[PDB]
Amino acid sequence: DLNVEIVWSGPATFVFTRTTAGEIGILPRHIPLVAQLVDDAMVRVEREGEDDLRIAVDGGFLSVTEETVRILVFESEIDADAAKERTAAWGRARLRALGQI
Amino acid sequence: LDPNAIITAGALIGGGLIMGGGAIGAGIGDGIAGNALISGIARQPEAQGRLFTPFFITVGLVEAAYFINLAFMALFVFATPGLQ
Amino acid sequence: LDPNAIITAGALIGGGLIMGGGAIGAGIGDGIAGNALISGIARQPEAQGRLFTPFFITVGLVEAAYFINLAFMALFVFATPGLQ
Amino acid sequence: LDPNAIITAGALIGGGLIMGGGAIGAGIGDGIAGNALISGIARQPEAQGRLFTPFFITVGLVEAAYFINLAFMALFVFATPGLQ
Amino acid sequence: LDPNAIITAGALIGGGLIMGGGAIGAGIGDGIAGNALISGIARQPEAQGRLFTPFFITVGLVEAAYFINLAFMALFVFATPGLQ
Amino acid sequence: LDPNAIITAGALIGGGLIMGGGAIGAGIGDGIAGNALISGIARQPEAQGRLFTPFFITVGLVEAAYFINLAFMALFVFATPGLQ
Amino acid sequence: LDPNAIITAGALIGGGLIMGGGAIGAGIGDGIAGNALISGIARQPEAQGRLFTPFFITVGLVEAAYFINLAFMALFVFATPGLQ
Amino acid sequence: LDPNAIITAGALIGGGLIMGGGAIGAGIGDGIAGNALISGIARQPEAQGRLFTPFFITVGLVEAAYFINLAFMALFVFATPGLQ
Amino acid sequence: LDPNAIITAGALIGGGLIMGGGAIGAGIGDGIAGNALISGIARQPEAQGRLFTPFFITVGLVEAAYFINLAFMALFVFATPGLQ
Amino acid sequence: LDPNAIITAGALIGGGLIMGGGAIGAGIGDGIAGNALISGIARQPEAQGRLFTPFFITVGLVEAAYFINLAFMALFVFATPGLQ
Amino acid sequence: SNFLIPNGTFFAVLIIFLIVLGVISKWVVPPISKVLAEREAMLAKTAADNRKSAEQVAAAQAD
Amino acid sequence: VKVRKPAP
Amino acid sequence: MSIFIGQLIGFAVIAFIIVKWVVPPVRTLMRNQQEAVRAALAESAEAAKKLADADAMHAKA
Amino acid sequence: NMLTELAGASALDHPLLVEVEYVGTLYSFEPDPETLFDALLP
Amino acid sequence: AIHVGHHTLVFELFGMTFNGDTILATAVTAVIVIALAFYLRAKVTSTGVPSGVQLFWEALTIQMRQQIEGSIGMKIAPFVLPLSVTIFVFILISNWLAVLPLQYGGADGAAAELYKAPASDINFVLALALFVFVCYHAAGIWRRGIVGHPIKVVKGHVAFLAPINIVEELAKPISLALRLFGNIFAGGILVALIAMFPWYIQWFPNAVWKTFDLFVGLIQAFIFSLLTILYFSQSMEL
Repeated sequence: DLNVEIVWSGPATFVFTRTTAGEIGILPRHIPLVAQLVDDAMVRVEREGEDDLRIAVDGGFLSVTEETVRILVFESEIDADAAKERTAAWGRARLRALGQI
Repeated sequence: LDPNAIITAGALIGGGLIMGGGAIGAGIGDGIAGNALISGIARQPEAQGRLFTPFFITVGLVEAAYFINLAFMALFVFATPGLQ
Repeated sequence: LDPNAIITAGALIGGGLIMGGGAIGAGIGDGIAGNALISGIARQPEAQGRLFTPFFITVGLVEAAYFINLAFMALFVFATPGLQ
Repeated sequence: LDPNAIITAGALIGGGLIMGGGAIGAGIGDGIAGNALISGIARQPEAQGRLFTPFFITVGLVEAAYFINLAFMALFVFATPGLQ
Repeated sequence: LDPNAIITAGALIGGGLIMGGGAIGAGIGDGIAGNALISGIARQPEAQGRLFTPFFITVGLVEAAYFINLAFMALFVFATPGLQ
Repeated sequence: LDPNAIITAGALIGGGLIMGGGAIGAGIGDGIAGNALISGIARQPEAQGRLFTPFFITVGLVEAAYFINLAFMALFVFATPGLQ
Repeated sequence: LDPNAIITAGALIGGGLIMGGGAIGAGIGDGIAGNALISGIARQPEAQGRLFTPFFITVGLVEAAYFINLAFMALFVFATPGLQ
Repeated sequence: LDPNAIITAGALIGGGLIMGGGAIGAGIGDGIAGNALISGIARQPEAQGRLFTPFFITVGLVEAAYFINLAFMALFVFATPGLQ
Repeated sequence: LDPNAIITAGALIGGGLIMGGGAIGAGIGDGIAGNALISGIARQPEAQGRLFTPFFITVGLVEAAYFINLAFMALFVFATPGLQ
Repeated sequence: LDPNAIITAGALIGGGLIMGGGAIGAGIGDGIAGNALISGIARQPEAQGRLFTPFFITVGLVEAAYFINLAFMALFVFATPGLQ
Repeated sequence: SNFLIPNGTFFAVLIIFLIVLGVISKWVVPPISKVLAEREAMLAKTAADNRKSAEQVAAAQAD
Repeated sequence: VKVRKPAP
Repeated sequence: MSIFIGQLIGFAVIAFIIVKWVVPPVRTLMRNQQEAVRAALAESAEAAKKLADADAMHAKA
Repeated sequence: NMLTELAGASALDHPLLVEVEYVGTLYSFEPDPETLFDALLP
Repeated sequence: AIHVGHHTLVFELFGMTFNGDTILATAVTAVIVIALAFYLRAKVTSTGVPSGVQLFWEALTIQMRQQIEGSIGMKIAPFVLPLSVTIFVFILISNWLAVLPLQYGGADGAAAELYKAPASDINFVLALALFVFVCYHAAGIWRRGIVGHPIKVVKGHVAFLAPINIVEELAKPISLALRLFGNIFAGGILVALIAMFPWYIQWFPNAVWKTFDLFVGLIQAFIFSLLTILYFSQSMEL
């Protein structure tokens, strides 16, 4: 497992997101990395036998270290009705997080 | 010795060269274009539909040469120029 | 000597060239496409599924050349055109 | 052996080499240029309109090198130089 | 000039060409796929396992062609088409 | 056997080799340079104006190598050295 | 002309082609795999231990093909099929 | 027949091979070096002055080989070793 | 016509093919390995020493084949198999 | 027919093959190494001198093969092994 | 003789293919499309029923 | 802006 | 007949490989899909029952 | 921290940047480090 | 003795030759496909647990519908789905029926196959490829009109490359056929070549090649289906 820290924090098994270069998935021993999340980036965290956390992010920055994955920015606290330039990006972020896409 | 035999052997060798060169070119070019397409899809899932339009354009050109070669190869082995 | 012997030797050499070119093209194109696929999977493992579709679109577009060559190669060696 | 037959066989082999080389060059160069175009469109979806200009220039060179060869092959095969 | 001698010489040359092309294609394709595999394992060591799924598929599509050439080279040098 | 026939066949084969190699080099080099140009323009559109300077140099160093060979093929085919 | 002489010349040419193709494939594939390994080690000094397992596999697949060619080349030049 | 005919045909074929290899190498190497130069200038416009010195070191090497080949080809075709 | 003359011509052509393929493979593989080494040293100043470990392996694999081929070329050209 | 003529033609073809392969390898390997050098200097201007240490090594190795081929080509064309 | 030359078999094979296509068009794909559409509609109805139960269990207490 | 490199 | 015997042995090997390493995984996928659709059907039935119960409770209240 | 790592790898020519301080396995930057530095320094 | 070609059961009719072996193989494949289809028609259930045959058929339909949706709207081209699925199943069954042990010795030392994959015959591949060719060209005629369609295919995505475009349009059918042909034709030879080994050595290479040929046939059916769908999409746009 790898310690994910959204700045939520805790162990996880997989971390999916979408940077400027493209979609990236991080596993426990990924190489050190520094990337910029896309404007409407969505971060999915898969834990050992728990529901995946689908966080919406604005102006994020991913940093993978030998120990932890730190995201420098949830679907439960998002309303679809209000979710439907940067304003468009944030709306798209909520849409992606919810699952409407 | 039959002149037609020599001409036909030369035509067969030339057609083989044409088709082998076309094969190399088509295979490597298509592999390269497909590598580009696969990377683009892996990095931008929604980009797939947008990527086919340029991709196949490339393939078109890459295919053209090959089949053009094929055509000439036929002319070498089925209607051999200079054959008596 | 026998015209058919010369023609058959030429046909064998031409078919060898055809198959050599086809093998080079197929091997290198398949390697490049597999490189794209493997890099895409390593970058983001869960994309594997959606990558297998374009990959086989690439592989086919490559393999065609090779196998097309193969067909013609058979035509060279098994039913030699212009074999007196 | 009729000298014309030897000259024609040599011309056919030479033209086959010409077209094989042209096919290899055209296929691989077009594949590489198309890889560049596809990657650019993948990273910059709005860049398509501006990319087609340089891309074709590349093709305009590659294809040229191919078609020039296609011309000379014809000269080799249809009007064979030195054909006594 | 026993015709079978010319047939066998041409068949040996064709088989040599077939193996040359097959070896080039197999070696380069395997090297490229291995480059992708090594880069992926370096980037994501924990994805190693599943990364073998595409790699072998690529190695399946490359080596196959090689051995296919093998099957056709043996033919050329053991059951020569058109042999007299 | 007319010596001029053998010499002309050899000259045609040599010229075919010359132009095949020239076409391979020109096509692949132009493709690679165009790939660099296309990627550079895609990354930053404003770079276009300044990018055509090195590009034309690269193509200049590629096409030249082609055209020289082309000229030499003429020597081989039209005024064959040592034609006897 | 001794049939064995022509057959042996063809066998030597075929074995030369076999080694040429094997050499090209082995050298280029090993170079590419080593490029991947060197890049991986440069990025991670401690990844070396885990990077030899895939690298060797790649070197296992490439070299094997080359060595297979070697065997057949011996067969071509030491127990020539079709010799008499 | 005249031995000079066979020797001259062989020399022409060898010179054609030399030019084919030289052109392939020169074109592809110049393309690769120019790709590096174009990418470097695109990323760092100010680097245009600094990048030329390595580039000319690369091209200078590449062209060297090509021109050396040319010299030897001039030896093969105009003053054929072993001519008689 | 002396049979040994034909056998020696075939052996010379085969050895030339052996050395040409070996040279292509060695040159391109060393170029690729050196590209990796130069990039790695550029990215990390202190990495130089350690990087020479995998590098020497890659070159060791690339040169081995080459030199092995060289050996066999000698066998072709100095102790010709099947030569009477 | 003079056997020395056949041997000389074979030696000329073999030497042409050797030089063609050597030139291809040298050109492409030097291009790749120079691409690495130019890229490294573009990223790290401070490394303008450092990178020349590995670079030469790489070039050395590449050039080595080339010149070795050249040497053997001389032995092929000037002191042909097998004249009789 | 050449195996690459077409034959009358080209017609015969075509005919067979055609009838197979007909079957697949008239007894495979329409039923399968209907089944898939019904399954998707059932999933949508399940979601709607869950939401309606959730809102009724609240409204009843409210009213 | 801290930089973890020696001064030039 | 000899080549027939060899080919039959080869086919036996093929069938052994298929049953050993191909049948189990595909059977597992078939079971997974069957159980997923069965669970969907059960979910729909229990959701209909839940809506009926909610309607009954609302009418009572 | 991330800014320090990007500054080390990236050329120090950002207009906003021009202060700078110097003190005595690498980090991979998914795009070029220059773009990340430009987008992060603000 | 390898006996390339040499179709058996050949018969004449209406002044045309017919390769009886390929007709029989195609008929067997069609019978298998129709039997599967009818076995489905008697087991389709939208309310119960689907049978394995229903799972297979619906997996094929879902994959092909997904491909169409990605390329061109289903409402735009509903007819493409049945064509793609039938092509896929036909080619897959034809290729996979060769795994069965129908190869024997013809008493001359040359192997003879009781069942040979029909795609190893130029007529079969030509039939499929030309039918698909006419189908998507007629679909393009309907979509863009009788006059517009040829104009658009000649112009292509970029008008000034009209010559190449023409070649491309001729390359689509041929590449569709020959590719498949080769893929199967190669097998039809390799097994025959493997027949020259003694049984105690023949068993192993034959097993390896047939196991790989299973994947080859699956991949070839998949590629043919996707390429047909994509050509339909290219021919039906704007």
